[PDB]
Amino acid sequence: YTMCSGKFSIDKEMAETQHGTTVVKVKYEGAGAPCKVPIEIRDVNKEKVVGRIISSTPLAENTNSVTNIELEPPFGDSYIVIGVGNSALTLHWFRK
Amino acid sequence: QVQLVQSGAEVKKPGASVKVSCKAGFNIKDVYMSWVRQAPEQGLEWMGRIDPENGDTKYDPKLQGRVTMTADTSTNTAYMELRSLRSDDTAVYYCARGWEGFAYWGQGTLVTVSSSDIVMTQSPASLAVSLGQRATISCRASENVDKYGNSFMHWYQQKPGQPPKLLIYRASELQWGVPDRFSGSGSGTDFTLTISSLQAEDVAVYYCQRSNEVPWTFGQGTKLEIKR
Repeated sequence: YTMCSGKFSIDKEMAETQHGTTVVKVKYEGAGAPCKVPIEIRDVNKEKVVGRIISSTPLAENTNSVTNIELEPPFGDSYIVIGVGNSALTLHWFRK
Repeated sequence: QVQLVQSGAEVKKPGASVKVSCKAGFNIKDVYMSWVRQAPEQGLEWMGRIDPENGDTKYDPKLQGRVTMTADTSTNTAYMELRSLRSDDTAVYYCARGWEGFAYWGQGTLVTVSSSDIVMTQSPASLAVSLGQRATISCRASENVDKYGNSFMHWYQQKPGQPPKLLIYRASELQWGVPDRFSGSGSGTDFTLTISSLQAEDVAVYYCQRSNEVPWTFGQGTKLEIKR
């Protein structure tokens, strides 16, 4: 498969799974499915790529289905970025 | 291609209860299923939303106690039960899906009965502009509508006897297929929808909507018309 070109959207309020992880449920809005979801976590400084993405190689099968992505965010403020470019969705998350 | 099919239009006596079904072509477990009512010639009123994964139901305070929203994740069907019906409740009952705007809607079910709190302010109530000319509709929320660093403000178009159409979501993001001439700006509390060049297709009612925290209140609507 290949990286996904288009935009994404969040389908549900992010939930804490409390094995230490957080799940993000996202929908693919552009074209080129199936494809890989371009996702990365960012620091409080909003530039360096910290943390880790649990779900091994998340896949957007189609434009209707929701991709479930588990991840390990650092305590406090973190920025989750889904997709590429300026229509990259950016989620300011806070871990307690 | 449409993913929501609703039950047939029911006629009920005052004081009765009604149950509307909504069958989805996708897995409702990973989704926010909402119900929206629309009285004849009045605006859109959000009723509530269910998370079918955990059955979590949040309702609108207007209807609180009268509505019961359920979901069967096995049959990917969502339900809505409304009790102690008044002639008042005669409306079209829409079944919808999504968080950053309701991208997916049902055909509607006409129910005919016969024998934190936020204020969303849409301006104007109606307006006429000439073809090809620029048109602007505004929405002002009483509180903040940001969440996760994004403004959860959406815009809908609704032509008569038709379900609404999500146009703009996440304040500025344009839904797939929507013409270039449509645009959304704004932040914090003031947002605006703008049609750079008015086309005859655009004559419709427009609704703005918040979705960051419940209720997912709609604006009162803006009837857009042609001059001359």
